[PDB]
Amino acid sequence: GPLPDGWEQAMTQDGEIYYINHKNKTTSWLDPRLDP
Amino acid sequence: SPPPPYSRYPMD
Repeated sequence: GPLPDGWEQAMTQDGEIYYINHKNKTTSWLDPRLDP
Repeated sequence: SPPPPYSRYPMD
């Protein structure tokens, strides 16, 4: 869905999507806003 | 797996 805008979902060729958080400088695979 | 370092994008 629409992310908090700190992180962007990029697709790695291994077949996994990862969020690069430019604000917290941290990686997390899946959409955290879909958590609720 | 732990997500790759945000420093750069994995090409694999």
